[PDB]
Amino acid sequence: VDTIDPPSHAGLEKKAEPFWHDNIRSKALDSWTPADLLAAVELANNQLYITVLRKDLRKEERIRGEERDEGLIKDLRKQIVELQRTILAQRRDLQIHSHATN
Amino acid sequence: DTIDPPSHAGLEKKAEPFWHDNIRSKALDSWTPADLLAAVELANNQLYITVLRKDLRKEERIRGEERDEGLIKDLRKQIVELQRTILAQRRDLQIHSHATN
Amino acid sequence: AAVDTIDPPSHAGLEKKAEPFWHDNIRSKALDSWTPADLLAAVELANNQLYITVLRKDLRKEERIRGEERDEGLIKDLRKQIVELQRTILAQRRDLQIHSHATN
Amino acid sequence: VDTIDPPSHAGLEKKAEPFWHDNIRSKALDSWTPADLLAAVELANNQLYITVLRKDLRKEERIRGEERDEGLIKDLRKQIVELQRTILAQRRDLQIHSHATN
Amino acid sequence: AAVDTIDPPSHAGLEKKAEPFWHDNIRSKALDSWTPADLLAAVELANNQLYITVLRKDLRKEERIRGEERDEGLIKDLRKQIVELQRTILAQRRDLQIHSHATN
Amino acid sequence: DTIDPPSHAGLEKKAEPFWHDNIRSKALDSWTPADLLAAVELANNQLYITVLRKDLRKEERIRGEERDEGLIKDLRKQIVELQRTILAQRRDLQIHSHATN
Amino acid sequence: DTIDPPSHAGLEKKAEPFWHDNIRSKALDSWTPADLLAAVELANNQLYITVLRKDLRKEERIRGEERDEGLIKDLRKQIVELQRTILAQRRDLQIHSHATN
Amino acid sequence: AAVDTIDPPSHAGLEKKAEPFWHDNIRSKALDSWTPADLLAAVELANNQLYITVLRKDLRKEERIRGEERDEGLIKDLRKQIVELQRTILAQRRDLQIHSHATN
Amino acid sequence: VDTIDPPSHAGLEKKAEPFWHDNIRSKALDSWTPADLLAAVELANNQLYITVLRKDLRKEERIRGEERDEGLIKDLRKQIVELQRTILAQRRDLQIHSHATN
Repeated sequence: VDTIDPPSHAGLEKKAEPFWHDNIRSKALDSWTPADLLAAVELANNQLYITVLRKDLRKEERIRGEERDEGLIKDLRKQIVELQRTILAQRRDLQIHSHATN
Repeated sequence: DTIDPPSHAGLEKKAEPFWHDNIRSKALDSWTPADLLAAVELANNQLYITVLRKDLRKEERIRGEERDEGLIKDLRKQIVELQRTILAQRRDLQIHSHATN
Repeated sequence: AAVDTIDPPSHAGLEKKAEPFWHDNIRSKALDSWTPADLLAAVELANNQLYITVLRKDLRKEERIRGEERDEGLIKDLRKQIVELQRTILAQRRDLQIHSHATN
Repeated sequence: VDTIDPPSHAGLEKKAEPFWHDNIRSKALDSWTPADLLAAVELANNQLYITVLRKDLRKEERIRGEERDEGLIKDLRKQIVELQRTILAQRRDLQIHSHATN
Repeated sequence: AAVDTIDPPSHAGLEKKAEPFWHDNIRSKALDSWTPADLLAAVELANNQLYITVLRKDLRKEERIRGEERDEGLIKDLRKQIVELQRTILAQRRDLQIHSHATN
Repeated sequence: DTIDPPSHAGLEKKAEPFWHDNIRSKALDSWTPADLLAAVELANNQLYITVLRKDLRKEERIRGEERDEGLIKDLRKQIVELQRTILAQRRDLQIHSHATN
Repeated sequence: DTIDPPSHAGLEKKAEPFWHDNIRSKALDSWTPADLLAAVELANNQLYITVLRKDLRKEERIRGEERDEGLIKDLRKQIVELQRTILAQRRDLQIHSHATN
Repeated sequence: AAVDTIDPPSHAGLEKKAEPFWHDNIRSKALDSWTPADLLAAVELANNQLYITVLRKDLRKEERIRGEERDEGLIKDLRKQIVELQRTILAQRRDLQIHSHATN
Repeated sequence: VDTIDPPSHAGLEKKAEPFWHDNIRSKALDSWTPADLLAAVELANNQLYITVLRKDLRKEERIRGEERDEGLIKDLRKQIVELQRTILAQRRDLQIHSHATN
């Protein structure tokens, strides 16, 4: 009663569900249009994905010597920053950035 | 409660549920023919993210010599670029939240 | 022209298959607000909208190819070309005042 | 009586003339300064040139097999987009974009 | 949580050593103005602030190396990564309304 | 009805008709010495587009082994960059249409 | 008349005089804990410019075969990027001049 | 200085041939509105305006060369350097409030 | 009495001192915060450094034949432009750009 189910067609990853519900609960339930719900799937999927990439990054950072892959480490660092910046834009698009909600 | 997509614009069949969600997010009488064309591309992009994510997750499950790090990197970026484009497409159609709330 | 539209300027080279896109755009603001300059710009808008469908067909063909003949570089380039067309179209809509903010 | 001749020194291509006159007729004749007329030559030349590049592109796209030039196709696609974006800026500079005229 | 802060959302994966950064940020606007969405965003802010200190340690280690084993490329990349994190953090602060313009 | 260009700025001789067109597009008394320097570069750029287009068209007429696709690509871009610069130069001088209309 | 830096943020010891100068440039009661974290990075960057300039000047004094033009170029750019970042960091903290004057 | 201008600051290194550019710029806003900081900035503006003429001379020389000694790369680089100077000069004018919007 | 000493820790280069004092004298002495003084060191250092790089550039430009280094010439030209653009931002940050002072 205090949230909204994700649209099935949009492919919310199951592990993104706790992120999804946090975002839905950050503005009035009646202000979520069907279009907004589609966009919110991608926000939640991105927030989940940062945690996945950070795990990969930390794994690669623990490797020392010949098998260490500096290129992959560099790429993962950048991918995380790009996701973070995208998420800020996604929040603003949904009016769940702080300026709107606070 | 909705509008049929313009045939010439080539809405992908699996993009239909995305299409209808977007059409239902502003008043039916505010959809111009130009807007309907733009909305086909929005829906096609929203569908396509799901397609590229499926490809990405497949590549991520591959371990060892056949794993393709370059392809993984390229797919990650393609998804981000689609997402950013979709935000612009929503604003162009006035179905971003600032307009509809 | 039909009484609810405008013919495209011949010199601008509207593609035949772009015609249904053209008419959709023309019909999205008042007929009397289309200047001759705007009509030139609208040809390029319609041509771009058509061209996305053409590139998507090429892309889907390339995506169905598996094994040695698959061309990952071409697939990457087509994905980007479609996004660049889409973004250009948004600017072209705004330039013509047929984006939603203007019309709705 | 309803248009203006292009400045000879500016090098309007002859096939760009129908584009030129369309643009001149899109704001009041008395609002065309000599500076604007120079700028309008380049607008018209660019609008013509898109049609030229599209013809080249379509020619290259019809070629299949060993002689197909994917690099040239990619370059022409980008050149057309860059011209289109430039033309939007050129229209705004001349106040013949729709916001000004409509 | 302590009565002047908020627990981080477990699913977001706040790093243990990011906790003191987390609490500093939470305590920089009213507790009741933290939406669940904001709390997710704040995890990434805190994780980034921690990560700068980690990268700076790696950088300083590489800078102490002289001769054949010195890796100028890695040093260059780490310098840039730190600047990119710093710039991202400024955007993350503004998104949360904990930049100075909002709070002061 | 016009102003002589500052000699030190090196207005190209064939840029003169461009120069005078620009000078005549705002009040003569509003041309500061600084503006006159900037206007030399505007006129020189407007002339130079015509020069580069002549080179480009020459290269485009060449077919076969001597055709230089790289040079053609570079000239196309140089022209676009000049055009975009000219728009900025017009705005800097307040001879863009928004100012003069 | 000042505030201690948060230990977890890793203010470099030689950055301390920079830190205190920045803290003293707006009211003490307007420094939130979040601002104090951001100010550590500002001070660390201000210190680091001096470090990179020392390295740059050392490389510039080298003549002949051991001179490293690539390193010189990279250091020049790193300094400019730090400087630009610092301007953004000042604005974020409202210690740029527009805010404090 | 002549009574309608200001001497350049010696430490800033105004090029001798940049002097006529310098004086044109100084004379484009009130003498009393030139701060010492502005005078430093104006040295760089004048030096850039002079330098365009220098680069254009080099470019025209290279453009007259035909055959094996022609250096297309250098020609390309000089064209871009001139455009970058021109764009920088517009920003330098605005920074000094001697762009037309300010003065006219 | 009409200027301010630079903060020692900030590493103002000695040859940048005349630039420093010119900038300090371009707004009211009481409006220079300690933070502004740090920033002003980097402004002055950059203004000095343009003169240094121009000297290097002119030296390289006088070299003809096999020893001429076109890459270095290109890099120095760009470095000067980047410094100049940075200085404009540094002036605005300190409110000693003309819009603020005039």
